[PDB]
Amino acid sequence: SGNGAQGTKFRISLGLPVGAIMNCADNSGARNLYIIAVKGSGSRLNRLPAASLGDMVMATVKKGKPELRKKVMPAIVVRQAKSWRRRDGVFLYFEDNAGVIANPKGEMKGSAITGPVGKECADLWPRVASNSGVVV
Amino acid sequence: SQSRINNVLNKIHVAQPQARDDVKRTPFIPESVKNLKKYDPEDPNRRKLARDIEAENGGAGVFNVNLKDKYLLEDDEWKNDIMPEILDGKNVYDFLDPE
Amino acid sequence: PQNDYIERHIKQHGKRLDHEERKRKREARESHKISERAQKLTGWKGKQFAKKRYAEKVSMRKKIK
Amino acid sequence: AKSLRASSHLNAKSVKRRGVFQKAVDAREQRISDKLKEDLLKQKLE
Amino acid sequence: SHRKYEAPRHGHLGFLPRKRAASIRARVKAFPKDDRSKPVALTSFLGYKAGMTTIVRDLDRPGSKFHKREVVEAVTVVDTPPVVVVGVVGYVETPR
Amino acid sequence: RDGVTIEFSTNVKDEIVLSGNSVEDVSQNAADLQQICRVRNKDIRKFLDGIYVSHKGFITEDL
Amino acid sequence: AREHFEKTVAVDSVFEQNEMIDAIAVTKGHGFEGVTHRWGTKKLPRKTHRGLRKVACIGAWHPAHVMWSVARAGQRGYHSRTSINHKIYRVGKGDDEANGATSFDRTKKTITPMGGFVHYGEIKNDFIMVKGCIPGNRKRIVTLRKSLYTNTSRKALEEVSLKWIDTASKFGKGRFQTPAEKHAFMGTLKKDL
Amino acid sequence: MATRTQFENSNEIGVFSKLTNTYCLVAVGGSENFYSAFEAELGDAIPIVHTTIAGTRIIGRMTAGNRRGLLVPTQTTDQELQHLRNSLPDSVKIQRVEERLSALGNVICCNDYVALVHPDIDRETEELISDVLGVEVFRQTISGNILVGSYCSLSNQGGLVHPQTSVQDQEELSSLLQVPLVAGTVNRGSSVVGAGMVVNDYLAVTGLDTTAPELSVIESIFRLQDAQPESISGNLRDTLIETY
Amino acid sequence: MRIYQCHFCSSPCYPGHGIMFVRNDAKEFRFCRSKCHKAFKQRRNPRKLKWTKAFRKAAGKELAVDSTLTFAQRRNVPVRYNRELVATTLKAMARIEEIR
Amino acid sequence: MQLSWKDIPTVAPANDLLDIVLNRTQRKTPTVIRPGFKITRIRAFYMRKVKYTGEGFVEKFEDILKGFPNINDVHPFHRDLMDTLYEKNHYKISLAAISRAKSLVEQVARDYVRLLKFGQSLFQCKQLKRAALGRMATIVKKLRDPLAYLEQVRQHIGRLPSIDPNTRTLLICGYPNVGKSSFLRCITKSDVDVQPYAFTTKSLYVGHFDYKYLRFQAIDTPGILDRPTEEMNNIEMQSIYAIAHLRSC
Ligand SMILES: [Mg+2]
Ligand SMILES: [Zn+2]
Repeated sequence: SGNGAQGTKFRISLGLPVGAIMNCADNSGARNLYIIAVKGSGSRLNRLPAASLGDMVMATVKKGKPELRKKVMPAIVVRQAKSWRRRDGVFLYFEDNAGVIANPKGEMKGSAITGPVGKECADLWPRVASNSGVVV
Repeated sequence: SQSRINNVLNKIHVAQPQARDDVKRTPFIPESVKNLKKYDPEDPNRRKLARDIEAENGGAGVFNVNLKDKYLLEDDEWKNDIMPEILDGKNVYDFLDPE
Repeated sequence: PQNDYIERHIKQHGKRLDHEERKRKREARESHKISERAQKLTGWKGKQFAKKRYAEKVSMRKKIK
Repeated sequence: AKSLRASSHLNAKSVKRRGVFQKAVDAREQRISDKLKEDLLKQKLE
Repeated sequence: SHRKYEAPRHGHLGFLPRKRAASIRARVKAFPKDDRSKPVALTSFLGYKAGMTTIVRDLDRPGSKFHKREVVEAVTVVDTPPVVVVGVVGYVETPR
Repeated sequence: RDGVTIEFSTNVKDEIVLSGNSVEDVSQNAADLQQICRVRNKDIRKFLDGIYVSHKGFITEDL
Repeated sequence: AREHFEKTVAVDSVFEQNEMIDAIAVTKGHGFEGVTHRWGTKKLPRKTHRGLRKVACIGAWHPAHVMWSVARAGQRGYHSRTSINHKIYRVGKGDDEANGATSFDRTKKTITPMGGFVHYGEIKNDFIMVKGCIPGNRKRIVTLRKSLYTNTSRKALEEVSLKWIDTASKFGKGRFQTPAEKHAFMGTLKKDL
Repeated sequence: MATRTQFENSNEIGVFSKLTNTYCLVAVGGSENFYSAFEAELGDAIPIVHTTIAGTRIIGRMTAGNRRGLLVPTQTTDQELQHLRNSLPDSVKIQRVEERLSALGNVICCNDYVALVHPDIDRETEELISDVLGVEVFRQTISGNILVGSYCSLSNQGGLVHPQTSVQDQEELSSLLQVPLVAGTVNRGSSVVGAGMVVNDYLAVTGLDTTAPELSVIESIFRLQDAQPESISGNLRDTLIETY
Repeated sequence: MRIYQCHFCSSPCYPGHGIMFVRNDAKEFRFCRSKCHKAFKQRRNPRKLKWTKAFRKAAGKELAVDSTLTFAQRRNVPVRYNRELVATTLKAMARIEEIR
Repeated sequence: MQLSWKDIPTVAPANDLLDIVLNRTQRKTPTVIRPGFKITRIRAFYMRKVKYTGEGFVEKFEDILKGFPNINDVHPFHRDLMDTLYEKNHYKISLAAISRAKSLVEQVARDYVRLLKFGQSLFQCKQLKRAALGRMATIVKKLRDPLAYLEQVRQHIGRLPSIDPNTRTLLICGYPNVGKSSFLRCITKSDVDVQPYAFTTKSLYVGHFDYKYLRFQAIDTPGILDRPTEEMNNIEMQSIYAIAHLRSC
């Protein structure tokens, strides 16, 4: 549950605990993202917040262009690498974790997203689908 | 300012055909669209308004739109007929073919 | 907006079709509601209520004088 | 969020029940009684 | 003190005691209200679990994100050989 | 309520005329009518919409 | 009831497709169990004295008694339970050949998984196909019951129409739905000829 | 001819629809207000088939085609393809593509006579798009925007390149597509013009948030309205110089 | 309802079973069961494994090529559904299976 | 910010403000304490109480210091308008008194948190906490008139018309009853009284209207009179400032 996402999101297995690194998936120039918080995360004692494919998350640029460093920005995950049960009835997982930084409104920053994008993320963020050159 | 015009010109400067010796590219407007009447919400005779058809069927929250019956077929009698899609494996779509 | 607009709308019809009767009934009920708050109140709120009542009484006496 | 015991949602559900929500259970009980009478006749026949 | 961190309590106090069931066959604690106008029909049916199995079916849930789309769902098959009546047990209301 | 008989006012736009032998029944009916339409989460000064009592006269009128 | 004495009652006469039904059943047993599992209590960090898989404290200095709410370790499972709101997906019959046949799959195959249900025999009679898990394991008795109220929720009111009924053996990583499909995919075996 | 419209909540009309001169498509999800919003203008004169692409609501970016045919991603289920075929007239060819770039709507954009495609697309996809649509194919990029489909709305009357395109790139795109082109924006300045609105020879749906000058520039470049055959941009020189 | 032959052993992959690795190359690697997926994770060659069906097709056994297999192609043609064509296909499938 | 600062924190009279602050301090902070409690416990209790009261007063003052327009360095048009309306000098003096009371409450809370640590008895800490609360109340007691003036200007400043001087505009002017209000009513959807009496509009009015695919905002003004630039009310001066600061015909 988060503002700027088209439609409600169905539950899927989490695989991005806060502080997890993930490779950059767009041409913004950042080399990798370091998650620090997950918008909409369920608060609970002793429970570390975690994200999933297509979720928005704040993340610092652990590596990449220096100008993007030393600041946290919202980011939408484009890959999870953890198995999740699609409603169609087949498990799948991405080769590696990935994501893209984006504005809180959800508009894409980079001109295009590199690599395959999960169907769950493209269905949730129309701008990500417009910027995604390969859906699954 | 003598500066803003250089940037606005990129939008104001409409392109030209640049013949590239032409092949015919006349617009394809169907005649049925030309014969279609304009929709008037105030008109009592206005089209059934599938939106209104959903509103009279309990609204958007309960109406069950039927993708069937709006698609063309050789005969309407089987328009509701279910497709197998499978037969002892090797789904029927792989085997379906004319002749 | 951008003006005393609410006063203009009050001048147009004014606050309700029947704003006056309910206000008069509330002003009549206040005479009993004051005693009800004086009796039914509990905790520190009753001390502040009695203090404000004594202050209003002293002010009314000074005004009459 | 509204409580499950909240009177407003319960009254709205009670108002919704009068229509198809009750007609479906009525037709279901009728079909069940018909199937039961058919099963009884199938046993009495033999 | 206040524990410094409020948390939901573990378990469910309403299911206690968590003792073993008195019998393998759980007994019904309540039955649907008797609408006498309706035709007579059994309020319950005994059965035997057999095993869960995968199932897939197109949804008809308008307004759902998955409307008009296949959705796999588990189902619990239950062997239910037909039941045969063997008697009756009446009841009468009493203050107790 | 039992006894009271609702009837829209003749030749009087946007009005309803409750009437009944007992003051209690007609009064409770008018109270429930004015209360069921109460505005919520909106300033009363701008939203004048809502049912309101207009008269409480006898059926006779003029006797 | 007097007319029905010695008469069998088929499930079709008590239930029908898309009907919701409660399914009370005893839970699977587990024996004695620690608080970490019977109640989900968090484990102690590591190698704590006097054990780690137990609540670190039972109560305060007062009252000088252990409260019933402290969730002491005890027997787990074998508890009575009353699940509700479980729609029926398919009301089969034992006389209906190819009970797993559907308008789409329409295969000539029984719903029973190849080799039989695990720790259970092959079905040979009418069977409900209620969706979702139910309390208890295989061979447990279950008492199907009405919802007790006119719910008719849109999740319940909606019609169901199965597209395919899996029958691959649960005994292992089953792939083929029927033995003939296995013999076809594998071909003739050395024992066959 | 322009008609403001909205999806569930989004100005990206192109992500949820793929308008064409002989047919149109819309996501089956949500209420009918979107499909009825398309019916209010197009009417019954052309089919408006409800459809899904692997169940996604983003089918407009997942597919591309013209009046002569249509294409769908390899991931599409056979049921959706059979529905799209039985609903559409037989004249509209359909053919599943096997190429790695499933996002055909962004990977490809086309009109009745031309079709730009992604530079990295395999030659087999180019030959298939040619054999199906009948249009000449020419891989290109919009001033470094490799996703030509999302950044360049196109129609036989004209197109709309994204605002950052260089004037030389606009002249090259006009020399290639043989159609008028103009830099601009849609959906309140959004840089993604290809996904922000659908358009055809006689209709151009767009989001409610689009600015009036943007709607005027769209109707002018597409010549969608009478007395605006793209020649009125000179009359707009005051409105355009004032807007910026 | 789109069953897939296993990427490793070519066995059918019914819905709700198996795993589907998603490589960065963006082409699915479906696996009917955990065994084939773990074998793919080890970069084992299915052709070199005796139990793989591809090894049987490469060994010159089990009629690796036959006219009956021509019907197995994953046709992209959307040719319109027809009840008579559907019945003829339902008969032809069993006939081709018996001949095969 | 600018453009109709409706986000002001709804300032309240100093009596009600001190009452709400003392109530929040009595309710949120722990209350019960006993003579037998360790002296460090009573000291930490009174310190937490004084710190809570001081932080609440500091927040109540900072919300007003931050939510107000800050007339200076906003725009010459809005600056002259607010000066003609709220007596800019008094408007600055009021917020300066607010900041002075905030700094005084801060210094008091700090000095009493420092002095409180040395208290050797529960009665001494109690008298020190009472002295801190009374100093904060006396500082609030002198703020009554400025707080009421801020509450009045907030009720007036929050209903001022939205306007961006950089945006296109067209001022209207004329003698009273000329029909300029009727001209604004006809040229745009904005409602304005058209009563015969001379000054039907005591304040500026605005009304957007589209033209040539471009937005425009007609701005009626509250009349003008032929006076020697000194015998004039704030209304006429506010009108003259609207013309002087606004270009475009
Ligand atoms: Mg006037
Ligand atoms: Zn395999």
